[PDB]
Amino acid sequence: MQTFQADLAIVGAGGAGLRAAIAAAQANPNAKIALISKVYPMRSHTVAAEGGSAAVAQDHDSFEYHFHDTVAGGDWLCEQDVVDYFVHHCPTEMTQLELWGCPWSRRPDGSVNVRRFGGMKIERTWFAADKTGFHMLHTLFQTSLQFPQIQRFDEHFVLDILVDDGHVRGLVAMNMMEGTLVQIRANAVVMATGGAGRVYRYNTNGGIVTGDGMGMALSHGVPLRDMEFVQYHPTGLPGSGILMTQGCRGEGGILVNKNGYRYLQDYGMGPETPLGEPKNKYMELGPRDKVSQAFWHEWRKGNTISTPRGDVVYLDLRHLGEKKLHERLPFICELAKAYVGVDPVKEPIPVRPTAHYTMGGIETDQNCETRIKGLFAVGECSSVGLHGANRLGSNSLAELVVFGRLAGEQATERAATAGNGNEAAIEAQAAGVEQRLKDLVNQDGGENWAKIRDEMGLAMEEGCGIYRTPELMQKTIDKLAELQERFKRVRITDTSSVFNTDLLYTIELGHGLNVAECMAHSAMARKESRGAHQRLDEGCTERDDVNFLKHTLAFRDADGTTRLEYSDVKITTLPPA
Amino acid sequence: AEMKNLKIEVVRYNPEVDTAPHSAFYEVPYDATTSLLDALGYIKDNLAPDLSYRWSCRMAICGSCGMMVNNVPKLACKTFLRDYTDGMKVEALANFPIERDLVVDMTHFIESLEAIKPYIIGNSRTADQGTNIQTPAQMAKYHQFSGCINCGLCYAACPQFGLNPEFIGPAAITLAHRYNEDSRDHGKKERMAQLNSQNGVWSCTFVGYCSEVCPKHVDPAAAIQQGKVESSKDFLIATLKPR
Amino acid sequence: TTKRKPYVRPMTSTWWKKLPFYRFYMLREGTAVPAVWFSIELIFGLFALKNGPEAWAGFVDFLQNPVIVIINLITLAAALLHTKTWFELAPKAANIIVKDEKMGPEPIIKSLWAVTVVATIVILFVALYW
Amino acid sequence: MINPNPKRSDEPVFWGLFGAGGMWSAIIAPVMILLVGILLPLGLFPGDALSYERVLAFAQSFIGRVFLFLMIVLPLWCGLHRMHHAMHDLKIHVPAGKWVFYGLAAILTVVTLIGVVTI
Ligand SMILES: Cc1cc2nc3c(=O)[nH]c(=O)nc-3n(C[C@H](O)[C@H](O)[C@H](O)COP(=O)(O)OP(=O)(O)OC[C@H]3O[C@@H](n4cnc5c(N)ncnc54)[C@H](O)[C@@H]3O)c2cc1C
Ligand code: SF4
Ligand code: F3S
Ligand code: FES
Repeated sequence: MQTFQADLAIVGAGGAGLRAAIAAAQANPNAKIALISKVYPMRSHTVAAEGGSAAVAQDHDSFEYHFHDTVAGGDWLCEQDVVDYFVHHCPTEMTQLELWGCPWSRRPDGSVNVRRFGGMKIERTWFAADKTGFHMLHTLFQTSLQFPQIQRFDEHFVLDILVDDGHVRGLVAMNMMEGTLVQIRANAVVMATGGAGRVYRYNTNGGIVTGDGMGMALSHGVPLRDMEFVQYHPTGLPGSGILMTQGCRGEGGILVNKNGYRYLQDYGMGPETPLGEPKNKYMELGPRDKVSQAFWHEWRKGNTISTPRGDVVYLDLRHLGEKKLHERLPFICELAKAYVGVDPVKEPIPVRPTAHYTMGGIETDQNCETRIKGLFAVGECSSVGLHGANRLGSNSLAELVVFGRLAGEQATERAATAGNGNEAAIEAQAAGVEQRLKDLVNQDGGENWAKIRDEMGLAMEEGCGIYRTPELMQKTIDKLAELQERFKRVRITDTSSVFNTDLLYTIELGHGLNVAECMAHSAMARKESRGAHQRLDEGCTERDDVNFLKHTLAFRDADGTTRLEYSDVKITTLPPA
Repeated sequence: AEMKNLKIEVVRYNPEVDTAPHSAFYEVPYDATTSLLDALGYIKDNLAPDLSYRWSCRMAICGSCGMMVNNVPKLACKTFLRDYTDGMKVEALANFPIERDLVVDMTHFIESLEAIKPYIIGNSRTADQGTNIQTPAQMAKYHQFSGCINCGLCYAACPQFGLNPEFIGPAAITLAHRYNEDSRDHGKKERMAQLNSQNGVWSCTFVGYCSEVCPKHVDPAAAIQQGKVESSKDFLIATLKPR
Repeated sequence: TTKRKPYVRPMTSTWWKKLPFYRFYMLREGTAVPAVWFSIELIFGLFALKNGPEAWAGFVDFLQNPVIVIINLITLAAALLHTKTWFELAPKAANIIVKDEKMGPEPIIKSLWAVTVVATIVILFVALYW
Repeated sequence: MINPNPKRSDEPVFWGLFGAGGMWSAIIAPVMILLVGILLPLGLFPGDALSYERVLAFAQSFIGRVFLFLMIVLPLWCGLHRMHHAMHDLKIHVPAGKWVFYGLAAILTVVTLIGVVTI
């Protein structure tokens, strides 16, 4: 194994990872930052966004309002000091992104415009178009090119990290094109591997969002906090799971069942608002969870339209006019026309809820540091305590640059004052990763990894859906344990070395199984209803701040079992009520 | 019901066994919603596990999908089997070296894009002063050219690049123009060097296939022409200076 | 050592024969043949014109070959293609903004073809009516 | 790696000429080919508009001389430029191709110049 020297190494070229590389470069102009990703940085999942990034801007807005919408939206499971830091640092990072060339849409006077997302009362979401995550990822990356401190390792699959005496010392990754392993030494490692929505059969995520960094963090005792809160976005295409942006409803679109009845008024979201004026908080602009759950109820009432790709409801957008449909939203119209064969000017779009965002992630303090000294986690793959039981719309993007910058500067600090460690132990850990890989390659049994992935997606979609019951959740737990036993009988029949996607996808499946078990157990033990976690059995259909005002921590020990602990939630100025 | 089956021909290549690429034939069930990316998923799941390829976002925005469909450069996630009932041949993206199956050596693309210095240069404004002032008018000068997803279809479309591998290429040029026409940038002279090269704007003969195959409608050829204009201005100005 | 063996596909001299778009491009460049042919003829008739009515009459007899009339008809055809594709491609080198939107190419194309028709008319008028 | 300090090209010169030429032949060439290649050697013109006397009279006029020089020379630089690049497009190797095609262009430009100062 060849070895590279780096001050700090980042695992993930997403918005969090790129912003962290930039902040760490600007912090230490003499550092050698090893930025790693299994795809070229412009291929990270962040490109796929259409919503926007939250940042307080309007004069009639305040950091108190953003703080309040975040805490309340999270059902008081947010670390409130972290939320305070976040809302106080959003305008500096969105402004800084504007300075780096990000083409935020403009008011006719030259300032940056904002629109309403996540149900906030005061609009504060900056946007480029319906192409915001695209322009922000490409802006961060193209700005990252100008910093020579950032040695990139594009298309490098980070296999494991190296831990000895409670401090991180580097990581072992595979040169994907070459099929050869590489050691990277660094007294600071930042995890920015993105969420893990690919464990669901139907999701809005890219193929690379397999949550590998989370599983790597599990392998070394770090706990995964609040994994039960999987956020479903509503309106999404069937079969594919491709997002229909909330802007569709934000322009006047309606949700209808099989009877043409705007069903949302029957679930506390009434009265019905006219086709003319859409009102925030009402009808199709109501709370996200209540709209998804409303789909579940309409499915129980048999009011859903049966379709081969699955049961759906209809997003009717006809009442906008030719010019507003074809000309104003180009990417969304092209999307619908392409993937469901429907012209939004002529016909209504078939949509249904879909797995979207991973509120959970690696446990981190207020400076994005985990229980291992020198190891950091930022982005969707982390859990700084900003989202709690439910993340607010357009907040994750702002988290990427704010906490990306923070994680960069802090990682520089920790790498500066690390001291040295036992070399024989570290080389022993690297040799251990090498041997573990050899073991996975020589493993035989004849089981197909793909059917295990499919059955895992079905298990997660069934037991851990919008609504959840103890019988089906226990069923998903037992099914995940069964698939865990079947993963040891998998045989990787592709023995090639140049871009062997077989092996890599298999490893991704392993990480996915571990993380999924953490999710299902974290939910089965949380006997209450909070945010995206919604149960139906007696005694758990409401919010319990007396017994469950606490974070679910999920450990995975060496014996393959998923244990749970609970931590307390930091309150500052907004107590739960 | 019963789904129809389509015979897809894929250009495989294993650099450890094969001397030269070769076709393989796979029957794939499909409907009115089956994309080529989905088809590749099925083939690698049930027919040949050693088929490698690049992909991610599943909705044509990331840009790793690039491949050839009947000698037409397309994104595999924006190509649907319903339109190919009479034969379908999938080769790796054209005018690039084939590393494995449908994966190519994207190195030169990366190198060119880095070489045109794609970032804001010469601005001293700091975050504590607020954002720059830019009108929708000032944005429209370059907005279209920013939606480039670095997918590389245009490099498979341009024939001048297939003849000249040192051609920095349509996408790199278009990005450089995007930063030259940004009202917030003052670093045009830093990229004029690569632009005026014979490997720069002066290697395009205006074939125009790039803008045609562009899945994000960037229109890179127009950026190449405006770049020839700016390069001619630069030439004359550099001539009228004596010494 | 690397187990990579990157395969480079060759690009023949017949790359354009495949796709019709390429064929159209190569034709569009192939218009250069009859245009320079026509300028050669223009030199022919110039020096035949200054060499007296004798040489001039010999030149006009050359134009009546009639295979030369065939070639000149093809010359007019190719030159018309050249006007078409030229007016199509020329507006892309302009970055014009009309009220927050990048305009063209239809107005420019209409203007160019208008100027061309005006030219053709004025030329036939001066050349034939007087 | 790409050259960090590449050689600026002289192309902007020929691309310039090839421009103005192509524009010229775009707007003026078709009617000229109709006049000279079709209408004249077929007698399809009223009276003696295309006879030797009137033609020569137009030629020895100043405007006739200039229009003739442009009508000959501009399409020459244009088309010859296109041929130089088409050589490359066809992978036909031509020694001193630059000097060949553009040299012929300047040759016929001097020739046309000697013709428009009247022989
Ligand atoms: C359609 C859509 C729209 C959205 N819109 C919004 C919005 O408007 N506002 C908002 O706030 N949020 C939005 N989100 C959510 C939010 O943007 C995402 O959580 C965000 O993309 C998270 O990105 P990230 O920085 O965590 O890294 P990601 O973008 O998830 O990328 C993960 C990175 O980790 C790397 N990586 C992963 N595994 C490995 C490995 N094993 N080895 C090496 N590298 C690895 C990848 O290469 C990549 O660089 C949206 C999400 C979707 C799907
Ligand atoms: S412009 Fe179209 S083709 Fe050229 S790179 Fe961006 S996406 Fe690929
Ligand atoms: S097709 Fe090729 S020649 Fe230039 S205009 Fe486009 S890069
Ligand atoms: S799959 Fe990401 S762009 Fe087609």
